[PDB]
Amino acid sequence: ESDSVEFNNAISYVNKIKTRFLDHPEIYRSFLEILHTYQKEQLHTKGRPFRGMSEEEVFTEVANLFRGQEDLLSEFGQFLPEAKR
Repeated sequence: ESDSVEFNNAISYVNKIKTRFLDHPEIYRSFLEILHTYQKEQLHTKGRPFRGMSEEEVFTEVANLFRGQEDLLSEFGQFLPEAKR
């Protein structure tokens, strides 16, 4: 992974977010907190052994984060476990 093509899809997604919410730094960060929280769910080392945040409720805040940016909400399906789709 010198050239991370899959990562570039992720980066384009993120860079676009950066720009699209360039005037609104909080939204960028609100999303980051979801993905950060999402990671604490995916790992077994977490606050409490429980299945916290399910993908659909994850997507809920993410869709809510970028309400109006359907592109981002659609590319998120590629950033997510594509194997499910």
